[PDB]
Amino acid sequence: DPLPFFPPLYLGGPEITTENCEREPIHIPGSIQPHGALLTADGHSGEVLQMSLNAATFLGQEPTVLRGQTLAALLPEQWPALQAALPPGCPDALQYRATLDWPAAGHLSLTVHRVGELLILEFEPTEPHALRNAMFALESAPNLRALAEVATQTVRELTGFDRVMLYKFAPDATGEVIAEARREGLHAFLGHRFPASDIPAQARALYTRHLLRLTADTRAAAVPLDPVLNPQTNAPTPLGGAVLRATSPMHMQYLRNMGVGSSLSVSVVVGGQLWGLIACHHQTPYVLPPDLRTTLEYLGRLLSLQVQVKEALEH
Amino acid sequence: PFFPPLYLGGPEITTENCEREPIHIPGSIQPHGALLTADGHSGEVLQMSLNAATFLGQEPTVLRGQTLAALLPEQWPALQAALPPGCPDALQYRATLDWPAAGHLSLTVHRVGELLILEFEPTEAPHALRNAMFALESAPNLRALAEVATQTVRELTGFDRVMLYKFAPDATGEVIAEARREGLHAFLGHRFPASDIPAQARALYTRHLLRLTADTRAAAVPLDPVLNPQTNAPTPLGGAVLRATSPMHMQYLRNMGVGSSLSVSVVVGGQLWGLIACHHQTPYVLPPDLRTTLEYLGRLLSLQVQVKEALEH
Ligand SMILES: *C/C=C1/C(=C/c2[nH]c(/C=C3[NH+]=C(/C=C4\NC(=O)C(C=C)=C4C)C(C)=C\3CCC(=O)O)c(CCC(=O)O)c2C)NC(=O)[C@H]1C
Ligand SMILES: *C/C=C1/C(=C/c2[nH]c(/C=C3[NH+]=C(/C=C4\NC(=O)C(C=C)=C4C)C(C)=C\3CCC(=O)O)c(CCC(=O)O)c2C)NC(=O)[C@H]1C
Repeated sequence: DPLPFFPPLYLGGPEITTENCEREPIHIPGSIQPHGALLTADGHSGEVLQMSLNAATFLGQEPTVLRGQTLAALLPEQWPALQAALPPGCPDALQYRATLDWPAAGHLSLTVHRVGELLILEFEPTEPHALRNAMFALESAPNLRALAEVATQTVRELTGFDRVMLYKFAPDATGEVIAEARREGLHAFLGHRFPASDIPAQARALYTRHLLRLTADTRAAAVPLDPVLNPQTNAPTPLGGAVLRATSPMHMQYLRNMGVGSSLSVSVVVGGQLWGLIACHHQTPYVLPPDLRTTLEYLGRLLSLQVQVKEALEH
Repeated sequence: PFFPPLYLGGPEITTENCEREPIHIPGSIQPHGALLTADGHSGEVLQMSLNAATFLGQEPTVLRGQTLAALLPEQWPALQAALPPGCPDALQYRATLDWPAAGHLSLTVHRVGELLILEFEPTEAPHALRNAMFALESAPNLRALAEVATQTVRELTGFDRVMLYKFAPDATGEVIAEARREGLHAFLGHRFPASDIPAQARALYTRHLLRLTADTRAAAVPLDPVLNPQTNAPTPLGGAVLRATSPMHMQYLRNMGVGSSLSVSVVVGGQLWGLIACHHQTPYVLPPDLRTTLEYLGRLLSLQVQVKEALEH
């Protein structure tokens, strides 16, 4: 039965069990994963409102100094570019990316998107023809099976992940591993099927709009935003568009129970519906840098197109 | 059918037989790169472009005996695996060579039956592609998508004019969006007949998705031999981007005052929906890595055109 979200934990909401699976508000956890930092800022003035508690250590500045400046002063070269790329009223799915040379922290990748009157800024550390070669190989795959196999093998070669699966949704939202590339010694999940609440309904809707999400370390504690609520609204900060957002502890426990230290996936979206997932597992924690993740994002789109094409060749 | 090519004493092309020109077998290439053909098994260099000596820095005869194994040691096994016998002519493999005579070359290979076609071009060596991809996806409708696409391509390439050209059901064309330098005519809104991109050219554009004329006044460079030794027949160059451009089509770029051109096919439901069409007033060799960006954009636009057309119908 579909039911509306519970309030999050920090607003006195209940804790999450196998009973109320589908009512965790996973998009507003009030916290992020510790391998990057996040700031929120007023979309018109550029006043800095919220920051992750670890921000001082990524950005090399005291909180009170950060919060006491506008983005115009903090990001003089990027602030006008942000404002042109992310105009008021734009969708929350639109992202702008730049690379910064920050004194204390080396090269940072900056990813920005806009939710209403809020700008959300994510900072992460950042670092030949493999993509072009893959694009052509995907297109020349003769059928859906060969496409799925080429796609899994390519992603594994690009990333070094211990396990890469193509996970397809059935009409009842059960899923099934239809191809996989895996490290020697791992057991096969190929052909296994798994029940529909394994990826509950409120996450499949979010996976149709925001096409990539990851857990870099399934044992890492989440880092709170400070303050936790958006001071504009005294309400929760929407983080469904932020790859840094903390992952639910109900999902983190499952990966732990499977022996997974790191988990990523790209959505494959066909005709406006979530067709499947390029799912990746690593047994140890593992951070895939932003520019490599971009390659996977591009492959997500290519695969969406090629899945349509291969399936049309099939009636 | 097709007329024989000129160099096999076929008729010269007119505006009376626009549909029968063998645009795929001209026997020559554009001079900003070099092409070798080679045997699929032996790696034996069978044809070369008369200009190969320039790019490769090799005494002419040296090449036309040697083997790819010898000539490209690191690459030759990769090719063997990347382009297995029986693969499609559409499948391409690329690498960057740090080659003694020329700082860096791009190498592009595909296979047509028993022949490997190798293309060499000068090359080199950020977020504009990722930023463009998200911009295309958030365009609210087909019109805005067209506008974003043309603007994005112009910004990435510096081309004097970038259009989105859309085919009607009878192959009548229509510039539905345009991004252009100040002080050019505006082709926005105009339509042009179905003969302006003939039938056999649209068929090839359905399979091989990117083509360009780098300099509309440059002479083609012959293949030597012109005929493939294997077959004593013309080498199919349809999948080569260095392939010499129809003289009928450069005469039309010249009459328009264009010195450089490039298009990307937008393919939807197995059919040619339209092209991203770029103009430059002067000669312009777009480097391979930037062309790759446009090739990606072509696929992304193909996806988004279907998405956007579905939310009208
Ligand atoms: C009572 C709640 C439950 C629950 C919560 C939950 N699950 C997800 C997301 C995922 N669950 C997946 C399950 C699988 N992992 C595998 O490896 C396989 C098969 C080989 C299956 C069936 C997967 C793949 C996901 C997607 C995440 C990813 O791939 O990286 C969420 C959403 C997480 C978020 O947005 O933060 C939630 C809340 N899962 C359950 O099984 C029940 C106990
Ligand atoms: C007697 C035949 C004619 C002919 C031949 C021809 N045309 C092409 C390909 C193209 N023709 C195009 C025509 C236009 N260029 C424009 O800028 C506009 C409108 C603003 C039109 C209508 C275009 C765009 C192409 C695509 C090629 C490209 O974009 O670079 C070919 C094939 C060339 C090849 O494969 O190398 C041929 C043989 N064109 C005519 O107009 C008639 C007279």
